[PDB]
Amino acid sequence: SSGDLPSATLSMIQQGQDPKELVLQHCKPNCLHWEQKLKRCEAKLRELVNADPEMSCMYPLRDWVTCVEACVQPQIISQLVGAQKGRIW
Amino acid sequence: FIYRDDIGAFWGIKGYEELVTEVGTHKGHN
Amino acid sequence: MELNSSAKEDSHYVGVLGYPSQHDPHTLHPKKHDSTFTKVYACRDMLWDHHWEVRNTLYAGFKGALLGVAYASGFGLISKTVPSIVLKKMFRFVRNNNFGHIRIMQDLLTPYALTGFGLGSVYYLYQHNVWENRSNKWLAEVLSNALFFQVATAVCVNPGFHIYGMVGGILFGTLKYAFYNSSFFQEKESIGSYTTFGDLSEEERKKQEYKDYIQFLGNYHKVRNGQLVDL
Amino acid sequence: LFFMCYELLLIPSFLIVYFVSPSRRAIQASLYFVIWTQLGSLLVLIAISYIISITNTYEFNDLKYFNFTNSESTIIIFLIFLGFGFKAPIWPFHYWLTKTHVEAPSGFSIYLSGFLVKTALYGFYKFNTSIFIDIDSSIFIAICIMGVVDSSLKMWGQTDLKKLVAYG
Amino acid sequence: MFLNPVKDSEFDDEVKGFVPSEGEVRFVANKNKECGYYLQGIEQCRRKMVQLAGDSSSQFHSLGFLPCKRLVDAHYRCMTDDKFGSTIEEVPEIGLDSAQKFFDCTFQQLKPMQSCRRFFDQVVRDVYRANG
Amino acid sequence: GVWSNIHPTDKVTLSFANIGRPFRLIYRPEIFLRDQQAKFIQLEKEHIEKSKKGEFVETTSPLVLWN
Amino acid sequence: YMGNPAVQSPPKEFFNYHYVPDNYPDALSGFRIAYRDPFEVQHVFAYENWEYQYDGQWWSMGSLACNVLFFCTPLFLYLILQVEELNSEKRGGTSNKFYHNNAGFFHFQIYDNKQ
Amino acid sequence: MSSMLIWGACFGLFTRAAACKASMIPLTTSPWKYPKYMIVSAVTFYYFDWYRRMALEQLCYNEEKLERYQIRAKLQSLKIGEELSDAYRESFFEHAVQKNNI
Amino acid sequence: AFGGFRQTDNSLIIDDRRKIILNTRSLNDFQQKIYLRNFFTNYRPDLSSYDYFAFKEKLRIGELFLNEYRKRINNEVRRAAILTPTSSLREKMNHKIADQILDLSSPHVRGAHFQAVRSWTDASKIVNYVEEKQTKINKYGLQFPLLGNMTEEQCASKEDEVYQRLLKEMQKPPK
Amino acid sequence: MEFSNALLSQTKLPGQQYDYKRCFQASNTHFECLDSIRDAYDNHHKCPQTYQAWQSSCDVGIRRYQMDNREQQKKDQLLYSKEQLKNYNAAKNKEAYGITAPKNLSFAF
Amino acid sequence: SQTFAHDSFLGGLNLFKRRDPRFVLDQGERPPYPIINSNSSFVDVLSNFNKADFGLVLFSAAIGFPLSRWVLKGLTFSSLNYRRGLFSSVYGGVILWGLVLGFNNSYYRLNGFVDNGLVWKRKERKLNKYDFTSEFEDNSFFKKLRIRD
Ligand SMILES: CCCCCCCCCCCCCCCCCC(=O)OC[C@H](COP(=O)(O)OCCN)OC(=O)CCCCCCCCCCCCCCCCC
Ligand SMILES: Nc1ncnc2c1ncn2[C@@H]1O[C@H](COP(=O)(O)OP(=O)(O)O)[C@@H](O)[C@H]1O
Repeated sequence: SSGDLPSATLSMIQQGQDPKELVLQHCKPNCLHWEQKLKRCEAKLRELVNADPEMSCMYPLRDWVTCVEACVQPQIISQLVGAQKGRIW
Repeated sequence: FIYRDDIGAFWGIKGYEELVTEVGTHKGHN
Repeated sequence: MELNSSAKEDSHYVGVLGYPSQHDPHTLHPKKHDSTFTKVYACRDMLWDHHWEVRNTLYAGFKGALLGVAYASGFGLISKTVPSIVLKKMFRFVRNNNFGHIRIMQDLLTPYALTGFGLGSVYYLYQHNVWENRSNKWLAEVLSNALFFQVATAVCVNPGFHIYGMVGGILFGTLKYAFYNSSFFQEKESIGSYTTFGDLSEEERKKQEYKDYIQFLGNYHKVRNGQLVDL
Repeated sequence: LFFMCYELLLIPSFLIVYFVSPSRRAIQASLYFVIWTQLGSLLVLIAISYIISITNTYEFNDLKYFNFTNSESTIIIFLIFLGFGFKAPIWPFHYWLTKTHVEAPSGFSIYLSGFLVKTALYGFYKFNTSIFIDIDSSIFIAICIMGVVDSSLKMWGQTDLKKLVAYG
Repeated sequence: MFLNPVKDSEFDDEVKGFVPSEGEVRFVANKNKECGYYLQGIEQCRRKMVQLAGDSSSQFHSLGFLPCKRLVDAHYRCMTDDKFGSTIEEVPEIGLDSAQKFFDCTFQQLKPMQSCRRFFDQVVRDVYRANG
Repeated sequence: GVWSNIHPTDKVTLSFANIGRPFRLIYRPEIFLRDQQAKFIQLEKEHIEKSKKGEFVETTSPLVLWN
Repeated sequence: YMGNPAVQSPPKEFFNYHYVPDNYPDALSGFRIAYRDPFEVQHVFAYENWEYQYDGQWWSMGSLACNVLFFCTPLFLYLILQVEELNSEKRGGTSNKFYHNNAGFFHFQIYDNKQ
Repeated sequence: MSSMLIWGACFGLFTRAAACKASMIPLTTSPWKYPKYMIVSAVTFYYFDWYRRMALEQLCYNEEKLERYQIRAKLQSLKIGEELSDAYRESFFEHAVQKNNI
Repeated sequence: AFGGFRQTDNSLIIDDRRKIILNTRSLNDFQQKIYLRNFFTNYRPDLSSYDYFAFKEKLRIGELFLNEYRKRINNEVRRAAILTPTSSLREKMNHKIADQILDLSSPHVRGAHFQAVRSWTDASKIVNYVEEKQTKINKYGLQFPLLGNMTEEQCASKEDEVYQRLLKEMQKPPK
Repeated sequence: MEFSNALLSQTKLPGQQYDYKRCFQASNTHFECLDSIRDAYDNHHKCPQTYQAWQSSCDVGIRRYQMDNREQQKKDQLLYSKEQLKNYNAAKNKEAYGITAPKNLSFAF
Repeated sequence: SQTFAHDSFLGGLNLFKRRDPRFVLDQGERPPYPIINSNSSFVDVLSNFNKADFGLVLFSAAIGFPLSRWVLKGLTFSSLNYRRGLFSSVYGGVILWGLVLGFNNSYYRLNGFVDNGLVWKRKERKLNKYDFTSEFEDNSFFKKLRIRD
């Protein structure tokens, strides 16, 4: 039986390590439109002086982080103990 | 009866534009 | 010629290459200086929202209705035999009306168009809400198509012909998984292609590829079994 | 060569049933035997084609030096089980065996039930043992047990001794 | 093979079995599937060098198995993952005895290469246990 | 016999068990390998030459080819 | 359905034994062939030629509950086997698994090398 | 066994015998056909052995030529944007620049 | 040469060793071999083919040896049933025999079961037990001829070795 | 087919013909110069006048085929030798007169 | 392997001696023998006619008679005049085919595909890496059909 056999691989999760930084790096290419929008927002905000306080790039950053973490969060969770899909469903 | 979903308001709920709320449920699936 | 291009896309590879991504926002953002007509006409971006479930269901129904109308036009209406008296009455109506052919086509295609619309909408809702979270994608597709087509043939063709409908649903699900869900004959990246990270030195990468080649030489049956003559 | 020798048992069997059988109904029985056993042979052919094409070899040790993914192993085990169960026969693929045994000559009926099905068993054993399979065999066990039950429950309703022996 | 002598025994050669760790098993299996080319190469090189310079009247008889030294060193580097030197002479002292046994069983008592693999894997296991 | 004296494998196995494989690989495996190792053999020769000079090249260390 | 207790005239049209053309007869024990009873031969070749008359007749013919149970029997067997698999998994017993513990070596197969 | 000529001679003998049996004519009919069939079959199978060896050799040479074609087709089959990718830049520049010496 | 089957799953593969990112749907035969087909299919994948054949044979002998243990304890129970009357049989049986009977039970020995479900560690422990027994019987040359095939010269040399070993062991101080 | 250098070289303009005699004269002179140099890589700039003659006389497809063949020949010459190949082919045929028994109970991988 | 000397009456037999089973050469592949006229015209080929092509025509005439008779062996319901006319037409066709073969041989000698009494200054150096035919041909009749073994 497969369960009686040794494991051929040792992922970072199985070694007690956090792959969050690497998965962030490898999911950043999935979200470049939002990153470019955030960079444009930062460049425009640095352009003007004493802008209105109701003018922040936290919303472009929120969009970029949502896009990126939509890629990093489930994947890592799929590698965690106790996240098994079930016997039947 | 339609909501943009790109303005930080999930399904028209417009109280949480200042934080990341979608990951794990709508954007991705933990 | 591609099937399900937007869903079948390696977003990471597309972003690394800089290729345009079909998942990029397809929307319009009016400024607060545009006319009211510009504001209104910019609302058409709602028709481009693939996450709008009402729009998706309506468009799936439209595609199903188009398929049903095509089937009626090519294989359905000509197959069945209309009574002669009914045909004579229809042609009399065409004679006495300025556009009677359009009315005849409306009457003939209405059952097929409605059946196609209903089947498309129900199929989209069924697949989207019941089977989009299953692990075994092929098995989910096969089972869903089998049940759906068995029910459809039990109500559209004849309830006695439901075993054949189930078998046809199994075959259609296998075909859909093979081509509509998998990138067969529609590959968007070269086989064996990869992307590099970590800023490894070229010498280190060359050493790693030499090690891989040494391991690759074990895949030859003559090399692995030591059945090579001295050349 | 294993697969080919398994495949060579059809032509002499069909020739025996077609020309040596005295009963006039044995022509249709021969046709049923050929079509059923050849569908099983086609399934086994697909499985062995997978094995040969994926790992380009012909040796069980070379198979030992290779691993099939879960989907490939599942397809292989399903195909070999269904083919060798067409030849076994298994539920619901014993109609050919019933018809042939009722209509075949007694010598072939001795040889058909006694031996060829054992060749199918040997083929299945050689194929499945050499491949690592990670799926649950409960479906195949259920098919075999259903075959046992289905065959056993039909023995009372057989007034033909040869058909009763076929169900046994 | 996977037996340790009992230090305080009532008889000469009483042994006790042990099981290596899953990490050691995984490492050794992966490296043997990645470095099995070098082992077959060592066997074939030994046979070819015996064919060529095995006779004492040959010019290359005094060189022995030196042409296979590169194969042995490459196998050592591949099995040790390039972390314990470029040559098997740089083996840690724990694996020194096992390396000597491997060299004896490979080039002095020309045993079948199964035993040689046993001894080389023993070297690798000693190194792994030292530096897991 | 005469039909199957061209390869040490039976004709049936040659016909069916070699699907989409180079006939160079099937019939002349050594030449196939040595031909695909053309650049690697030169790199190994350069590595040996530099090793005789006391310059150990780590990059081409795995390239120790016997056949 | 059941047999008719009433006395009936012997059948005039019934399936009978038919032999292949150019058939060599069976001449065991003096080659004595007796005339066959029409009712016996009719029963001999009745089940083989029996057919269902209309679609779905197989369900209600006899006992509907018994037919449903027989049809669902393979599903019942599979579900019972799944329950037993649960029991074995909870107790770490023999599972319904293809135990590949021999790594491909066959049962007492000779494994020798040629010189 | 070892001689394709003898194999062809035996093939011709048995072919003549089986043609006599199939035609229902007695054996020993048209006796000159036996040596004629032996000679024709021996020559034909000898030539086929030579031709199959020649075809195998030229097929090996054609495969040597074809390996270049498959490499240059794989480089030309790269999807747009993959030519300058890190996985194919070196090979693409080897074939586009280094292998451009006409 | 080993090949592979084209994959359909659109799942990224990240390799820390080679610092490369691959998609499962786009993998060649070697990439599939080193990524998708890299798992293990036997108890001791670190052993060669010959070594694992020996391991498998010793594991089968160990399962049969545990079954032999159970059979011997059953035979001794049968002997106790005859040599000891029921008036005092259960006390003497509960002394030592009952504990060993419960030790050699359904999980601990295969018995009549199809498969003795052992983890790789348990199989290795059983094989090591068999190897301990083999070592302790071979040090005295008991394997020939029931459990070993030896030539005449090998038998004579083994006899000399066992004679020297027996003398050395007999001339050792008691514990 | 679109990836085939040979099939693309076989294409030509209407009325385009190759003076094969002149082409092969120029090719022989240039390749004789290159082999006299005998370098690992064919530096055509070290045989200037013959390189110009070879370019003018021969067509692009002909030169491409010639360079591919020269690369293949250089690789083969660096790899093999006549007597070695003869002995190897003799041994291969002699082995083909036998069988390939499986290597049961191996010691690798 | 030796070839029949050109400009003799057996020079057409060199058409049956091929070093490789290929129909044609590659685009940039050098022909086995030096090129006399690559841009050959019809009258150039006619002027390059010689004893080899005449011998090819003679071989066609000699073998064409039994072939024409064999063709006529299937003719029935025919007068003697029609039989003679059919024989004459078939024989003339075979002789015309021999003329075509001689023309092809002359064209090949012009292009250097077959032996033309000339040799390249430096022969193409080929390593016979894959060799399934040398030992077979050295002990058989087929050494006369493959050039350079
Ligand atoms: C020690 C010995 C002493 C002496 C012993 C006694 C004398 C021995 C005499 C030996 C034989 C002498 C032969 C003389 C010349 C014969 C010429 C000949 O038959 O040529 C066959 C021909 C040559 O092939 P090749 O040259 O490669 O083709 C043209 C390439 N430029 O080949 C072809 O045409 C090949 C055609 C390939 C395509 C068709 C075949 C493959 C596909 C079909 C397979 C078969 C199916 C059935 C076909 C119909 C059969 C009738
Ligand atoms: N094959 C049969 N099918 C149905 N009923 C039968 C059958 N054989 C006998 N019976 C019943 O058993 C009884 C025995 O009748 P039997 O002795 O054969 O006729 P009789 O009394 O005229 O000699 C009959 O009355 C009949 O009802």
